[PDB]
Amino acid sequence: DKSVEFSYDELATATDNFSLANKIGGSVYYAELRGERAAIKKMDMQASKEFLAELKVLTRVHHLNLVRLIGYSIEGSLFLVYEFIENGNLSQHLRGSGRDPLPWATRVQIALDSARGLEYIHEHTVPVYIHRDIKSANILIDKNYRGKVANFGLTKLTEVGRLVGTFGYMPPEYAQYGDVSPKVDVYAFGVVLYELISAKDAIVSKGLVALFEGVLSQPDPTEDLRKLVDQRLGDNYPVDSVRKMAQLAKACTQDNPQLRPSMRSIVVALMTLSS
Repeated sequence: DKSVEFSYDELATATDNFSLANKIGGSVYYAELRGERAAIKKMDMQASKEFLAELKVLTRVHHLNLVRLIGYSIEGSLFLVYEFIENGNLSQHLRGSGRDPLPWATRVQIALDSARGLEYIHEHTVPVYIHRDIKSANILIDKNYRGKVANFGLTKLTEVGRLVGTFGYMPPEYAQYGDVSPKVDVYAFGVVLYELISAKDAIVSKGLVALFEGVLSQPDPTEDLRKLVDQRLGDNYPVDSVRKMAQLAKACTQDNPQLRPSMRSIVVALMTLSS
């Protein structure tokens, strides 16, 4: 339908024929479309497969913690139009330059926001989704520092040997066997929790998960855990909340996928170690 289908001319006029001035990321262009701030992404492809109808179902997903697919354009090249999230992504806030450090309380709220979004697509959408590419760069931040999960349901574009995923976020059963389940997302979310605690990259030579595993394997991990906490936080964090988050992330990144918690249980826990 044209309430969700955009003509190329409407997008070109709104981007000044895709001027470099309107680029925001990537190949992403900012535009104001039908009274909404939007982010237009050129996909170097096109498909009247069920993906067109799969794009239709994607546009009906509406959640405060998911980046909404506003619409699309099938005039030739595939254009996906998304709501514009104005304050970057979590990876930039944790490690990118120019930005102040996130307070611990704000990091907990972002974790809770992201988990609620994942809980919704795991349990409540029709149909349910597995994201398969959760990572800090896919958590976008608004002006009030609330989090929104981006780029879910976009897997057929990649798969249709190959693998979907990002280095540092894939669980052992997927890397070694190709097994896909919602627990793939749980594992990756655990890595994000470790990034929130440490502000280290998912990579570094060393993976975050093994570094925390060795620390948490100690009788009293508190002294070694403090070394792993983001130095930009200083002493401004509750030690028990960080411990609870670290232990939750450890449970999320266990080898056995059947023993990782569900997103619903993850939400409950994060509300406990809240802020």
